Amino acid sequence: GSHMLFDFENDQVPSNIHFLNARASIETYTGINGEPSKGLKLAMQSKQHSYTGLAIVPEQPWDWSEFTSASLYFDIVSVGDHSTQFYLDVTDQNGAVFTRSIDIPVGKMQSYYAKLSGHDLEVPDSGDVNDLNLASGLRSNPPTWTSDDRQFVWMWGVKNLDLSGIAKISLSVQSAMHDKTVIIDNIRIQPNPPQDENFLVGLVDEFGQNAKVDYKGKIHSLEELHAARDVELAELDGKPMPSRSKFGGWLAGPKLKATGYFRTEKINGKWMLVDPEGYPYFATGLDIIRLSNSSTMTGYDYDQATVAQRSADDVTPEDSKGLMAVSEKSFATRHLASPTRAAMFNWLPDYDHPLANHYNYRRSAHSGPLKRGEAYSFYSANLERKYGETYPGSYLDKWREVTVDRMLNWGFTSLGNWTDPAYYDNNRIPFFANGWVIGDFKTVSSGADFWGAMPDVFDPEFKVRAMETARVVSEEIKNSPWCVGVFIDNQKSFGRPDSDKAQYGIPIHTLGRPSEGVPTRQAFSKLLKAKYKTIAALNNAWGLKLSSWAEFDLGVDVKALPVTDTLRADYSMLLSAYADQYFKVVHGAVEHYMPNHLYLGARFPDWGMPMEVVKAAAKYADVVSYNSYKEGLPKQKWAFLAELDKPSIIGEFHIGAMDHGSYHPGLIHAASQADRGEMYKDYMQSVIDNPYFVGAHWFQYMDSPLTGRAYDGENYNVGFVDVTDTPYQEMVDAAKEVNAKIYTERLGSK
Ligand SMILES: OC[C@H]1O[C@@H](O)[C@H](O)[C@@H](O[C@@H]2O[C@H]3CO[C@@H]([C@@H]2O)[C@@H]3O[C@@H]2O[C@H](CO)[C@H](O)[C@H](O[C@@H]3O[C@H]4CO[C@@H]([C@@H]3O)[C@@H]4O)[C@H]2O)[C@H]1O
Ligand SMILES: [Ca+2]
Ligand SMILES: [Ca+2]
Repeated sequence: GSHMLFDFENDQVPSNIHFLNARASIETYTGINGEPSKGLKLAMQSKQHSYTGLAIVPEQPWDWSEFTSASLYFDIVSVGDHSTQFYLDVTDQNGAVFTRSIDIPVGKMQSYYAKLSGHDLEVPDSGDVNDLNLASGLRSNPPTWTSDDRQFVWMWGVKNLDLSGIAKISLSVQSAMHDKTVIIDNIRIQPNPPQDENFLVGLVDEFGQNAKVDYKGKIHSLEELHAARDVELAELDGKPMPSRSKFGGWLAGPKLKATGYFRTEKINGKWMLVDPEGYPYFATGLDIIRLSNSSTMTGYDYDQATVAQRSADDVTPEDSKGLMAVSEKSFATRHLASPTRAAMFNWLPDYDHPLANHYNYRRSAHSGPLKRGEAYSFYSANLERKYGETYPGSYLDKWREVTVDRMLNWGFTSLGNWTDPAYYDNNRIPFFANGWVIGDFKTVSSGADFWGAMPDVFDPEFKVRAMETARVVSEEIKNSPWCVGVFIDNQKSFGRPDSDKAQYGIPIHTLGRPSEGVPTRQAFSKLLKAKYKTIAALNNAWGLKLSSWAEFDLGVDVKALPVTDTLRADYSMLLSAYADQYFKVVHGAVEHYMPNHLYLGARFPDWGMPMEVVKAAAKYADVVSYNSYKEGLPKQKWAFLAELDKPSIIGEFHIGAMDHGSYHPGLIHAASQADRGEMYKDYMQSVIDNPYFVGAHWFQYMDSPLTGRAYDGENYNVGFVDVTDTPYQEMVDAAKEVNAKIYTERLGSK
């Protein structure tokens, strides 16, 4: 309990705690130890405001440099009907920040801690700036000691702050659908207990489950797995919810023009899809209906001469490739690259074991302790355990059939993004198709290109690649009426919302480059010459003194120029031209090979939707797609949709919990499985209420691997099914409740 910062026992709201869209007071409540105590009650006006919370800002930064192995603790409980996800941001005197987050249930108050130093922060990650994981290759670790306190979950930022000056501690609730209220008490620093040197050892049992924790629903033997199977199989009969048309549209509603394909139409002031037969349609369903992302790095590697190399022409990025069948020749050369990874697994099969076919090999990774290596899919292994093999790979066919039966039973109207192409002829439930434009075209920088530099969309090779991407999608979907539409790409790093530098990173970086060999720079220069005509008019506009356009075309540093209204207008126009060109080229390619199908945009995240780029999508995309990892769609955040007046779709959302073995709930956190389901209905209700949305897909079908998906270490409870391929009943029930009213509520009387 070493160092108490705030116990509120002096009955005052400290004046160095600042509050935003929240009321604070001191109240008596029953604390952890059973005794009455003074605590801070914080009532956030989070239904009305998309940012609320407190910020502790001491007059001088705290000097905690003596605490070389210590954590910051809070006692927290939610009050009322709703759990609370708090974002903890701690900022030091050099501006460096980390973010952690956790759910705060209603009910019994607990202690929560955020490491400041020591243990699994000591060697924090791989040293790569884009690696958000801990050194283990997990996005957030199990705790480094045993206790009743709850560890705030790692999200992103700097692992090792300058403890000689901590400048701000922030707790916030963001984009909520409801007012949230908490009591906070006993804000303190405690030295860390000794590190448990086994904390990363023996994490995973043979089913891929958390080995050390026995939770409700955990599988303890093959027989229990088969029992869960048989119970589910007896209930799945292939029957869609009542009053669905053939393509999952609404039978009981207006019947509109039938074109033979999914299309868009505004119905009584609300955007809808319309299915090939003319019935109103609203898209619900799950992303990642595939096994590509279900494998986890085992810590072994192969002799490179034994591994097939990637073709330069492949349209599929490594993260979305099928699980790679590992040969005997490769497996013979198996050696240990990460002792830390390898010691995580209580069981991996020998080359000759019947489950050894669920090995995978990844030739790259976005982040983690390994750049490449062997991986294993426990989920895939469990499909073999559940369904057996009556000819090679038969459990996969059975998986796909059970998957479509599930979606129909659960009331979903579609298979979501990243559905394996083997579902494309299921001819029982519609699906969404996808492609990625990748290749060797030139690139530009935005300043935040965490997944690779942005495409130079004016390079003719970009268009050659987009056409190849669309050709392959068209080949896959076979012009099917079951295909709702095509997503291309995902969350491209167009710009970030922080600042002018962040928003206009593409214009700014690009203007800095010479025109020669840079097609986007050439297009920007061409646009500025058309607007201004003369170098003197440009000089006047930007406050510069270039001698000529030729000097301008050697590259101009605009980083230190203050952003006048004139300068912002040129940056805005440049970003618009760039986004217009991206969308023109992708739209054109999709239209060329798939003239009948909806083009669904590029899936803008919350952090990557500058208005220039949205307006460009709205011009070319039939439906504008957004990813939104929030508790819902707040009113003010989405009010801009009315001006665009385009049908829109949520590509991705989720809510996770940690009561089913996971070390990380995911991006948005619930107090339990039940609370996950409640939060799902809250999110979906906001989608259903918004007249611009024609659907929302949940990311993803299955939990990520406990020890992290191979690509980048995400280890989240974000599935409708767990690693044993067993449904979370609470999500199933929430989905049924939601899917039963999508049509009646949206289209009905009020
Ligand atoms: O430090 C960067 C961070 O900045 C913070 O401000 C952001 O809020 C963080 O946002 C996140 O950015 C990424 C990673 O998590 C999601 C969150 O918005 C964004 O990604 C998508 O969401 C899920 C999360 O479970 C996956 O990461 C998903 O990744 C895809 O999965 C499959 C299909 O396509 C690829 C792709 O990686 C893979 O094969 C993302 O769509 C953060 O930006
Ligand atoms: Ca107290
Ligand atoms: Ca993966």
